[PDB]
Amino acid sequence: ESYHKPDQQKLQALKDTANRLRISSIQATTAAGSGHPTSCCSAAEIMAVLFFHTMRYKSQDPRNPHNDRFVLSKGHAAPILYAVWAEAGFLAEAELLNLRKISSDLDGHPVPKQAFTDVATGSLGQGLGAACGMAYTGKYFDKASYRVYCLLGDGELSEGSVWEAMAFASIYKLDNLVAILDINRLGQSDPAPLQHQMDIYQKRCEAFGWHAIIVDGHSVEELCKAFGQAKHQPTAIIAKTFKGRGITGVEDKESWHGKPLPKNMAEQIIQEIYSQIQSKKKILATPPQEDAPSVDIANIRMPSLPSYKVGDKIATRKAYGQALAKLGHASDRIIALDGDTKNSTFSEIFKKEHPDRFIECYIAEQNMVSIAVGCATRNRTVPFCSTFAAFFTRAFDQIRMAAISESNINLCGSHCGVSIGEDGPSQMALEDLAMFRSVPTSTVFYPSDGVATEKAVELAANTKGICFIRTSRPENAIIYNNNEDFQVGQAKVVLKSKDDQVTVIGAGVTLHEALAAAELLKKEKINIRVLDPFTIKPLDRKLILDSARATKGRILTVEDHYYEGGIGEAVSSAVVGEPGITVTHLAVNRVPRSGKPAELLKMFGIDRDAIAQAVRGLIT
Amino acid sequence: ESYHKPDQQKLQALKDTANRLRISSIQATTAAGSGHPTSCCSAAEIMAVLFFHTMRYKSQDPRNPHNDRFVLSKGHAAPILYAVWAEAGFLAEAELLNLRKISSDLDGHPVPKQAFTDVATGSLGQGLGAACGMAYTGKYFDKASYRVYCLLGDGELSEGSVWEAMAFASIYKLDNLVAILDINRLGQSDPAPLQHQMDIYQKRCEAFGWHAIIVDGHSVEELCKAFGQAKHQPTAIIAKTFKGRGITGVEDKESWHGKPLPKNMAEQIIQEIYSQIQSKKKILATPPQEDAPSVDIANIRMPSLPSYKVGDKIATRKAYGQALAKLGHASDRIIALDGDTKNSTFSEIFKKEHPDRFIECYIAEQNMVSIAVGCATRNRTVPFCSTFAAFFTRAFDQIRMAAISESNINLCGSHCGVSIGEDGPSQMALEDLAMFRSVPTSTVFYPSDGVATEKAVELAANTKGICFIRTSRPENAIIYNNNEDFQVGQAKVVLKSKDDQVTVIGAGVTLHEALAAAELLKKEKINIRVLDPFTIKPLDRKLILDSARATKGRILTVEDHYYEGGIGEAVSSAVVGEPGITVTHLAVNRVPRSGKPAELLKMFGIDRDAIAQAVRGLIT
Ligand SMILES: Cc1ncc(Cc2c([C@H](O)CO)sc(CCOP(=O)(O)OP(=O)(O)O)c2C)c(N)n1
Ligand SMILES: Cc1ncc(Cc2c([C@H](O)CO)sc(CCOP(=O)(O)OP(=O)(O)O)c2C)c(N)n1
Ligand SMILES: [Ca+2]
Ligand SMILES: [Ca+2]
Ligand code: NA
Ligand code: NA
Repeated sequence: ESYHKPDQQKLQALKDTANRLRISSIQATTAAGSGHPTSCCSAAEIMAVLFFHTMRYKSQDPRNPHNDRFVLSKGHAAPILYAVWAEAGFLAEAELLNLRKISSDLDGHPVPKQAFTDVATGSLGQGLGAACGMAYTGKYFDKASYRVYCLLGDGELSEGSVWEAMAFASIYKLDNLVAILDINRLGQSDPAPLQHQMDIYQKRCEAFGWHAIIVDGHSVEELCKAFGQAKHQPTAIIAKTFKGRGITGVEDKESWHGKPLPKNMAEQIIQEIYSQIQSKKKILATPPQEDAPSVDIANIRMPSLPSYKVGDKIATRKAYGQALAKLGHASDRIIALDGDTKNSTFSEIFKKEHPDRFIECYIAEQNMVSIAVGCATRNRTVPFCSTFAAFFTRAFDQIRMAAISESNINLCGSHCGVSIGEDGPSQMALEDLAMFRSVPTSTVFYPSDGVATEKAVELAANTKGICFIRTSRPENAIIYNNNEDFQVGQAKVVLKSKDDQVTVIGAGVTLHEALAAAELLKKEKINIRVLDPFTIKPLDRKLILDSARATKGRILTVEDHYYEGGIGEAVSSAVVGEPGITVTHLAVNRVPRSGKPAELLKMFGIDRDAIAQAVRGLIT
Repeated sequence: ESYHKPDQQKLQALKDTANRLRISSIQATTAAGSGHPTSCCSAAEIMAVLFFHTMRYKSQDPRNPHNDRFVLSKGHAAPILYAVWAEAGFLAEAELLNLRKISSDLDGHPVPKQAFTDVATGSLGQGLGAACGMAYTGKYFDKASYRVYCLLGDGELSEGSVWEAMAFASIYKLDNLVAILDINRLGQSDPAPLQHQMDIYQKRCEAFGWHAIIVDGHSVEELCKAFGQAKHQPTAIIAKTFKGRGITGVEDKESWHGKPLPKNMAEQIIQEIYSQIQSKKKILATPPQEDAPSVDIANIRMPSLPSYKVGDKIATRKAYGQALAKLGHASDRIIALDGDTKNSTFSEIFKKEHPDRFIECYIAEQNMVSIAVGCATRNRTVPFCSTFAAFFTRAFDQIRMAAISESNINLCGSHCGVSIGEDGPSQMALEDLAMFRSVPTSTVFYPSDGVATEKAVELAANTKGICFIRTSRPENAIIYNNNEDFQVGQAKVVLKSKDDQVTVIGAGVTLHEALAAAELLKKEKINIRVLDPFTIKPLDRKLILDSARATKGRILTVEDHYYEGGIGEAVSSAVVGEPGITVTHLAVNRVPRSGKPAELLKMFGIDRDAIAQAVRGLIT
């Protein structure tokens, strides 16, 4: 469609709209007693032009799949986001004054309980990554006409994650993506490093492969024109603005970030801004081209049961790749992402079978998680991202925000624990159980064999929230029948007798070490019950306690993870106070080192001999 | 100090050295059966020229404070780092063959148990930030002549944290820092995005303010010359190389990352490389200018006791800023770092009193932690970095690697929990105790008032490892006398009696809500013991159990944190199986929302009324 070059009356209406947005931002933050009106005011023309000239969307159906997407990366400007959606007619105007109240959903930073918000923002530097996932989806998966617009602050651009997204967008030719940089010179507590050196912002964007246009960010005409031209590259509109634009005495001043105007001042300033507004008549939003395809919502099932064989040896990292590739034959919704580790995580198998649905994210875990979050918005895809579990610590804030965003993403982290051997601790995940258990919408799968891994992949695909699958490097035996039934929150007793002395809880390599310990102990006429949790979160407290009650109330938990936040603390928290129950915990007590896998399990006290000694100790 | 322009015999010796380094990297990785010889071989001329032409260091004293610093950011090239230290005469040549053995300290990636290693690397993209800390220290604190050199991979440059470091270096004019980029075209599992588009690497480095020089990375002469000119800017040596350089048939080939040569192949290739070496005579290292100052190692003590009075009200975040500024008057080694949040964390108090020792890191938490790690190397400074606790999740991998680096850094995270109120969950730390408790060298301080905060700052300054101080936004009353003695691992019973029915454990805001609950329960003739842990890690289990035994074995924990990995799980894990002890937990069960602080404590079940109700329920 052709650009509609606005006339002076449309330009004036956009100016009027921007000033209404300023007034509302001040009124709401003054009513709340907190917030960021100066951060809203530098963006007012940008917001007016995007919502009332450039973008195409259904004002009464913000989540419509055909709509252009807007991502407010500088989330603290939430009051102006609320104001535009009131201006567009979706949000009642009076509700704007209930900003930050416990009786309102117009919270401090945007959240998806708001229909007009796809991803929660408020941790700076993450919105552009989500926007890149939306734009990739639009161009390559939905193959639709919608565009994606993301507004960033200039302080925000100090976050490395933004530059990961900038590079992603140029690698993948996201010519449907626009980043608007609100270059208002000041951060929270000092000027932003580059201040108003517009040329350096242009050079950085261009060096990263973007088409970069410097504009007066308070000129509705310049904004209409810059947004009005599509490009063959991702486009950066580098807008020179002033913080607190339009607030006399505050515009371009320090010491005003996150400071509301006191009532008396707000009244004077609003009268001043209102005096500039020529008409009360509001501009109407313009709707989109309806060319986004239908998407299936049904549960996704593996095309057949697992085809392993009991006794065969396979590492759960390889079983994950096999299983993910298999699931991709069952549904076109499954997509896979990996950070230059596909040959190690075995996500390469999925890339070989379904290349159109694999996204190489390179060595940039923060962005990879944000891409996945963006791809999962509006349920357009079911993403599985993978790397070594250790490197998901690099993306903890993106995972944290993903839960705040009520996102449904799946993450598979390999190479857990000391059992990887010789690479040493930089590559060993020893805190990932602690990390993912602390994510409030998480489900944590720790499959112990190839069958359980395939079942975990299938279950995760159909489970809402942040699903984590912990895979392993050692080649352990298949212990489960292919037709064993698996469920979230259901553990398995893999070894039992009537005279069991202790219930030993292990997972991945430590389950197999526990089974080996059981054989050692049998020689000593000592039987142990062995339990595989399957999911660490939620934990099968009932089976754990029923097992303990059959083994003199004694539990021993053994894990290839640090002591804090892992399996043993999960078990202790579940059963503390239960009459006659005792818990012994074996875990890794300090930063490891290099050696062979079996050597390290011995050094760190979680191998078959350490388990057997613990058991012999306990019976006394 | 003048450049020594090498003669052809020196150049030939540098080539011979590079080829010896190649041979050793192959021998060691073939002996180990794992490792990254192709990643070593692209860097061999770079390593030869740095260690045997450019750098100034004491070969028998790698930690000497006057030495130039070298950071191997692409840590998986460890075997060539080990080779250069053998070439320099510090390491025995035979030990190189023990790479990755449990009997050796020549681990898979570099670690500070090696005298020649300052910071552990292995998680890509972090070395440059550590190097920036070293360089900032050298120019501004030590005010010494040493230079800092950091070798990066090209896939590694996809990490946003690298760009944060690049921007830091140019803001702070680190004209004593050199980044060497090993542009060998290939990542782990595919070509790096830019491959050999050298001009784009130059453009990106220049846009970020570096002097950028493109060289042939296999030309010892071009490397000598590029390293031999000092600049007024941080300098990037953009070296065009080939992965596996010198390994016939493997050079510039995919499918060889992290793959050792089989024995038969190693023997053939080593014979060919050896045929290229003209002399067995080794180059000697050259010592440095000894102008680094003496630094004092003594215990650091506050110049006076805290000057708070019982009953006064102060937020622990403000007490932190006051305490930090006070300690800075006590010791010259204290430095403060903050990520554009100084007005919120109150690190601005330190900046005002000791501006030369404050480092503004901008909105870039991952780099901030790496800067601190670098500043703490060789014990040159005692850093305290601060931001909101939620945003330390952005730096979890840097914190993880800091522990692998045996680093002594101090972290203060403010704005914990729902008690911050209206900003909402993006700003709320609810997983920070889980996170830091999983860091194996950590000490976790959770001060409940101003006095405890000042004592925590003092103790942290003198405590090794990763110290975390969790501060709070509500103003709560001072409950401790100024002369109260505090120690790591020692809790305090702040309310007790002979007829206590429950031991309630709270911290920060929830300690105060517990005291309020006790006044409430007094109406009901019900007495409760209240315990302040002070440190969450390590926990005073003795005092907690002694308390529980005086209160019918009953413990209730209440915390402004998620359930997993926090205070309640620490306590449960500590007492599980103790006869007669029960533990009940109150925490935050899901992603919160905006409201007034008191309304959120109420909504999420961790206020005085929730505590009292829980107590009543235990008594029945
Ligand atoms: C990763 C991360 N680190 C720190 C913060 C705290 C913070 C903010 C809170 O959302 C509201 O004050 S706003 C803010 C300053 C943002 O400055 P800019 O990006 O220049 O935006 P603005 O000038 O348009 O407000 C910080 C440092 C953050 N939100 N995220
Ligand atoms: C944050 C982070 N993400 C992923 C990895 C795994 C990894 C490595 C292991 O240390 C050794 O294989 S090396 C590696 C490839 C590095 O490629 P480059 O930076 O181009 O270096 P190189 O070509 O010089 O080897 C990856 C993806 C990593 N170490 N760190
Ligand atoms: Ca700004
Ligand atoms: Ca490379
Ligand atoms: Na899922
Ligand atoms: Na310390």
